Amino acid sequence: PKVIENVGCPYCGCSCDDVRITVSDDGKDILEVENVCAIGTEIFKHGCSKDRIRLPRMRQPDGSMKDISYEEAIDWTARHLLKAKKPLMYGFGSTNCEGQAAAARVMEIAGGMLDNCATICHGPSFLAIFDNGYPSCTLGEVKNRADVIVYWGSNPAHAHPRHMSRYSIFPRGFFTGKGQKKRTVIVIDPRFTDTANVADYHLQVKQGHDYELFNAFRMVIHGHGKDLPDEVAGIKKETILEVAEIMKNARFGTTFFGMGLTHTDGRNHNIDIAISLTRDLNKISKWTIMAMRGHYNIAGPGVVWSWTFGFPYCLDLTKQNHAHMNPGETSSVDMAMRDEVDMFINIGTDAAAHFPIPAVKQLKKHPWVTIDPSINMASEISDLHIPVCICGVDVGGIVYRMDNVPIQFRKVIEPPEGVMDDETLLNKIADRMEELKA
Amino acid sequence: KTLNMITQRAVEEGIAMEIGKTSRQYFDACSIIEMNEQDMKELGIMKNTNVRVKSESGEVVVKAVVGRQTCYPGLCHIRQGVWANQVVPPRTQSTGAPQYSGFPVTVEPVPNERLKTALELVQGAVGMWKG
Amino acid sequence: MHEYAFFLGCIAPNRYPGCEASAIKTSEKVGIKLLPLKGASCCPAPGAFGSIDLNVWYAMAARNLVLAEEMKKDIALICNGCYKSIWEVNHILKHNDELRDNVNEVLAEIDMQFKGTIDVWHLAELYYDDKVCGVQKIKDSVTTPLSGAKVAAHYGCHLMKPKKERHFGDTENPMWFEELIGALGAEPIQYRNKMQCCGAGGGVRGYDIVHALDITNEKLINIQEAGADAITELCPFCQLQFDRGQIEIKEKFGDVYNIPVLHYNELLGLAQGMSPQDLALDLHAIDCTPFLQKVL
Amino acid sequence: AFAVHVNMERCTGCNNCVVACPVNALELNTVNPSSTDKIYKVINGDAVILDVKHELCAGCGICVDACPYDVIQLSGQPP
Amino acid sequence: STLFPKYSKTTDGSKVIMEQRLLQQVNNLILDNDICTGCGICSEVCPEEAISVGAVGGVRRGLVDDAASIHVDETKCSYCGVCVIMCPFSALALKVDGEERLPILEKEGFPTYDKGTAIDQDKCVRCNICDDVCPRDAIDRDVPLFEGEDKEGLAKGQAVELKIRTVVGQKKLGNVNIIDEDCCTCRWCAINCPTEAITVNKIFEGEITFHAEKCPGGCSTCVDVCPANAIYLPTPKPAKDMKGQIEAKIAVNKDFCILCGACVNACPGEDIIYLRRDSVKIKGKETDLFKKIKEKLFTPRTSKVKEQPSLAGSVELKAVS
Ligand SMILES: Nc1nc2c(c(=O)[nH]1)N[C@H]1C(S)=C(S)[C@@H](COP(=O)(O)OP(=O)(O)OC[C@H]3O[C@@H](n4cnc5c(=O)[nH]c(N)nc54)[C@H](O)[C@@H]3O)O[C@H]1N2
Ligand SMILES: Nc1nc2c(c(=O)[nH]1)N[C@H]1C(S)=C(S)[C@@H](COP(=O)(O)OP(=O)(O)OC[C@H]3O[C@@H](n4cnc5c(=O)[nH]c(N)nc54)[C@H](O)[C@@H]3O)O[C@H]1N2
Ligand code: SF4
Ligand code: SF4
Ligand code: SF4
Ligand code: SF4
Ligand code: SF4
Ligand code: SF4
Ligand code: SF4
Ligand code: SF4
Ligand code: SF4
Ligand SMILES: [Mo]
Repeated sequence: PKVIENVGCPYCGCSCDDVRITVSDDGKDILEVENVCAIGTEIFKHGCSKDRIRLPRMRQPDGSMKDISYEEAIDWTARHLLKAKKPLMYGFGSTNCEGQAAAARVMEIAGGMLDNCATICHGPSFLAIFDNGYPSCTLGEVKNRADVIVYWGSNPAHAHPRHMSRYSIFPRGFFTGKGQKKRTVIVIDPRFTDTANVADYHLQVKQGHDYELFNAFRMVIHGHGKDLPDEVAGIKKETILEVAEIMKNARFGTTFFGMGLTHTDGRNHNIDIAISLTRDLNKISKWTIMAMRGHYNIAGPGVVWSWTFGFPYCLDLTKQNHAHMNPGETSSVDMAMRDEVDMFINIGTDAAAHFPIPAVKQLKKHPWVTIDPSINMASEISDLHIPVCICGVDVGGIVYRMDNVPIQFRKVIEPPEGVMDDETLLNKIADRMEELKA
Repeated sequence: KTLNMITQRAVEEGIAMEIGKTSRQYFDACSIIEMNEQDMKELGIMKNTNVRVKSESGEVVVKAVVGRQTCYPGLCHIRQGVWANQVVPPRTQSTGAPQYSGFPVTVEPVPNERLKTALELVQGAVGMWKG
Repeated sequence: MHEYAFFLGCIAPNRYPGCEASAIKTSEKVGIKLLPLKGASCCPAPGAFGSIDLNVWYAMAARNLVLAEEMKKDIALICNGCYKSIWEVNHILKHNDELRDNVNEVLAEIDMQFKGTIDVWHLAELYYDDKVCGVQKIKDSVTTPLSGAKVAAHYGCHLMKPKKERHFGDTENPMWFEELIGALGAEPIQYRNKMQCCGAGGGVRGYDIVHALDITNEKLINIQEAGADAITELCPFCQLQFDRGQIEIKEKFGDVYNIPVLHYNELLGLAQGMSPQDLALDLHAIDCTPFLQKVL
Repeated sequence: AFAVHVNMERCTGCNNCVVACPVNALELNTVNPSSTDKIYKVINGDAVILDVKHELCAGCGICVDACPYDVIQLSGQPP
Repeated sequence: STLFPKYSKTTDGSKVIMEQRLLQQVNNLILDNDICTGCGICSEVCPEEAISVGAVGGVRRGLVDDAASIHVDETKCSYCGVCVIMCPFSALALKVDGEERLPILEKEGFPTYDKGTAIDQDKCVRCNICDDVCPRDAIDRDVPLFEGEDKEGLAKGQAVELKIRTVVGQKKLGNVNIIDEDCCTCRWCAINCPTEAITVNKIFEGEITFHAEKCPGGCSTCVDVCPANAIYLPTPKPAKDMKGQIEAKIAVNKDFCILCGACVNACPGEDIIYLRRDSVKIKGKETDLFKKIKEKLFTPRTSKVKEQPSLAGSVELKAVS
């Protein structure tokens, strides 16, 4: 019955911080959680569990898995990181920004490849940002000004549940006092998703033809739109002209995109034609692209490694004094394919589940270490499983929202007696490696 | 028959993973095909029956249902997870983003065959399936 | 999540296991938790065993009741005959003192006493009650519409009759079970003499199979005339009669109906998305495939 | 004064029924707020209707039209 | 008991049919739910207090299925037909045996509304504006359809009486009228007619006021349910034109408001809307019943939040002093 305000929900890009927890009398049981979506409710319900991992656990010859002390696990990982020739550390989607700084230091000492879930998720988007730029905005800007909203290839209803009710559509802002009723929502994707149910338009496009769709829109905008064919990408020219007229007349627009663009043919060229469209619309209106980042602090590795090495993802830290970045050559999946690794470290992700199974097969040839709070597929095919605190429930810190706005997450439960957090763990690994004098 | 395919999200799927990747909720949420009613009739797939989704980079036995989110004739959909990534092709096009949406696949109605659990799928792909 | 001991008599586990499997799954999907009963047996089947000896009927039903009494839980049932045995012996021994005494000194030979502390419910009764899962909750849980199917309900006799001994209301033309089928999306149809016995009760199924089959055939004729595509039922006796007896009617007489017979729990599973293989519809004598083509 | 029913089984906690209700929007979005009572609040991930005695709803349909995966049934007949 | 006063209430498609059986005599109060507009001028007028008003916004938007705009207690209704005479948009009909039959008018016991419609065919020019602006489908224009949108009614060149040169005077091909039982006296067609050839007079007179500062924004239920589309959401100004005045949230056009009351019945706010009618315009003399009905219609009203629970399932407004 000790109600705690302003907590952070640590799952989706929304980084919602309007969460209220009613912690038990002893400060270690969560009773009721208000204002959060279900996916979040379950995160907190799992964090407040009574039967949770407390010590590392090693793979014995028999194939079972027995516990070891933290110092022994740190010794194991340090010795292996030094003995290896090009270790790969992957993850960082779900960690505080101190967890993504400590890891950068550890792999600076080691000399391996450091990488995050950007490669497999919105890294194709960054590659377009490198090409064309990122005309964007914070989310309060679309809350307080947006007149048109476009969800191109995204599905907020199931990806980011309270995105619509917090930032985009339903809130009544300052210059949008009328709320939804003066917002025009356009949703583009081949399915008739729940976002399309809520929407007012829908451009059911053939899966994979978004490049042709964007080119049609941009010819319309550039002015001689009469040269369009009868239909484009399955969309009909009159509907194209309708949506384009709405976009032109928008007082302040905003485009959101997701897997519909970053996981189909022409991974980054879809995103950069979208960005070109936004830059073209800002000739006569105000339009701001914006990427639907997935995990809470998945924009955290981007900024932290931007300030540390200058490169958001796919870091080639093997020269030990100059880093390199080329996603086609230094990314986790391509290196796993070309068996270019020597050790895989699972930190803040589920590589076993969410990688292609050929890549997982290629990777498991080498040692495999997992730093997770709870059991998952990586912790089931790893060699040792080091527990760690959960961001936002057992430990606080900074996280980075969809739009690179830092939210400060709070602590609601003390972690089980013995369990440390990743910044302490990565720092101890780095200290032990320097002790081993490499 | 060529039957283009995508792999995407669902709230029940997110809920399931945060219950736990090894839970009955996760099994129920992810082992799912959400295809079109016209395609189900034309192929010969009984609603709520196992089916063999076999692409060039694998194979998986997955329950076949119909989804509210109306897939147009010629589209498939698995909620992302163990089962979908058993069949996702690894081609990246030198970008690091595998072909997670938009790969061809053939669908074969194969009832009377069980579904493979998440642990069984992954630990057997690696060669660790003790149980 | 309400919790009930799941009695699970003889025919559902040993002839139609899909009925019990769907019972557990669908009850869990709605807010009900069905717990196994530890060492329960045949509820002394009211016809074939009550006709022989009422005292041993009382003793065995009381033993089944005191198992769940020790479990400290309320019985949940899926059979009208099991409901008769369990619920009615519970009700009789909650009020008749000399019968309590007699049953107790019979049960004292196995270190076991009846005190009358629990209640007995039919699963469909729970699905209909508003405190427990209601019709609206069933509609919410339904995910496959099952639309465009004509479905005939068979209430049975031991759930609702005699109305001076039960609490379900009118026995002449009840509509409550028709509301549960309408919740699933299937339209329930009305047929002549819908409240007729199926003919399997009282041991007639065994004593005079031709007599029992004639009683069943009267129903099957009325149902076909109405135009049903399946027959829902709340009793494994009645399901066995309507299922086997169609085959025995096809052989002893020359009548062909091919009307699938499904328990309401099996239809609820189909509505909630369970697979036909997971429901074991291959264990029925009468093929359900036309009905599956219609509703799928 | 109508009655709204929320299917808890498919409610995702999206909170677009709370934000869009025009009786909820009375407190913070009106000059000199008249009534500060609220129909819905998302407690434990599902929308709970605090309007137990059916006194504040006006059958507007803004909340039924708002929920992305239809889950709110509006009853226009006396409860 | 006794059975033959069989009271039934069936929803046959889109018509809610309320019936009273006898052996040979029936009584059918039939409400056409596609034309009802959610005003309460049928509940205020009911002599026997049977008609109540339901989920106006939801039903008028299509989000409600198990109800109509209005609920009539057919056990209390007396089948007088006062509701049918006093409904501005005829969405209620009385059928005694099988025919639309109003005994109270047959005996002249009740006045009727003087919508007073007319279109001087010596001034109308077959324009298309009056059919286009009509909020309800009440302009029956009977004109041959020329090459515009169809094959020629006569010919493009015979749309003008030409001697083949000069036009001979005037053309006026066809005939245009106003279905007098459907017009609601909004006056969109009179105010916008090019040749001032339409004569309609509003049935009600009074004033309606909108306190824009009390609308909670995204609630365009009033806009959605207004029959005469008098209400609008005032368009937000562009930048470099706002001039420090932000915007209004809602407003009305008193030229087109017909003082119906659907806006008041639909608004979920507290007192955004103030409705007061001052004079109904009738033909037919009068009655003590009609004076009572005038007194009932002419009481000022406004919205209300948190009405009483005992009447849950209907609407209750605020009595303004
Ligand atoms: N078929 C298909 N597969 C896909 C995709 C697709 O589109 N289709 N998309 C791919 C993409 S977009 C990515 S993001 C992946 C996403 O997939 P992942 O990035 O793997 O996301 P999760 O599986 O939820 O990882 C959560 C794990 O991190 C743990 N954790 C939580 N907090 C912390 C912390 O603070 N510190 C540490 N050390 N651990 C913590 C959690 O307990 C959990 O074990 O899916 C990918 N796989
Ligand atoms: N419950 C739950 N929530 C999540 C996640 C989860 O796994 N479970 N993952 C989180 C993370 S890691 C991610 S990155 C985010 C991302 O989630 P989102 O970026 O919002 O994308 P998706 O949810 O996968 O749905 C993408 C939509 O694009 C459609 N689409 C597919 N192909 C095409 C195409 O070719 N063209 C167009 N125009 N559309 C196409 C798809 O049908 C789908 O409707 O969600 C996060 N939220
Ligand atoms: S939208 Fe995402 S961050 Fe917000 S409450 Fe839901 S899961 Fe948490
Ligand atoms: S119908 Fe309108 S007033 Fe009633 S709960 Fe829904 S949004 Fe609120
Ligand atoms: S809008 Fe729908 S899904 Fe979202 S909280 Fe309300 S009822 Fe639940
Ligand atoms: S008076 Fe109004 S509410 Fe009553 S029937 Fe006529 S249009 Fe409908
Ligand atoms: S016919 Fe008369 S009594 Fe009946 S509802 Fe209409 S006005 Fe009221
Ligand atoms: S608006 Fe006037 S001139 Fe035009 S068609 Fe109508 S009545 Fe005739
Ligand atoms: S007054 Fe209004 S409703 Fe009547 S004919 Fe003119 S435009 Fe139509
Ligand atoms: S503006 Fe006039 S016509 Fe429109 S709803 Fe209000 S009172 Fe009725
Ligand atoms: S006047 Fe009523 S219907 Fe119109 S915006 Fe205000 S509350 Fe909503
Ligand atoms: Mo992601």
